[PDB]
Formats: sequence, structure tokens, C-alpha cells
Amino acid sequence: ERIKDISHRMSIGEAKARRAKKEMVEANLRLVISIAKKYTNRGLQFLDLIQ
DNA sequence: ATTTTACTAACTGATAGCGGAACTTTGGGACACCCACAGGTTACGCGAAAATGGC
Repeated sequence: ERIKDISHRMSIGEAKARRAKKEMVEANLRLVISIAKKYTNRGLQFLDLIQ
């Protein structure tokens, strides 16, 4: 019972942190693009710089 | 008696190994705020076959 409770609490915490981190990343994708716009034509393509 | 040769020991060079310090190399970090791209192009022409549109 105790290990099951600990596992459920840990899984919930990791899921919540992962969701929040995903929200932040999806919000700032546009900042990533704005930064990567300035390093084109240096051997890498635009999408590689974005990733 | 003399000359040629076979045997042996010492020198030397190549080479594998090691030490160690310098040198190259890799991974991490940086906290004012910054938040959607190019990006040249095309005066072809012809025939087929494949994909769309019409009622």
C-alpha cells in the first residue's frame, strides 16, 4: 500500500511538472524562432537551428 | 710458413615501452529585455497520363 501511494504521488507530480514545462516551451517557441533567424546561411538550415 | 676463412664478441641502431608535462579537445554556462521566414521567380514548348471538375 505504501509503495503504491508513493508511486502514485510521484507519478502525479512528474506529470504536473511535465505539463507545466511543456506549456512554457510551447509559449516560447516563437522566441526560439526569433533568435534562430539570425544564424541562417552558416552551414545549417533554418529548421535545424530552430530545433 | 703464409693466406683464407669460420667463429665469436662487442657496437650500434631500431624499436617497443614508459613518464610526464604541454597541448588539443569537449562539455557547461552566461539572468535588463528581446517572442511567427524567407525570397528569388518567370518571356520554354510538346505530348502523355494523371488528377479535378462539370452536370
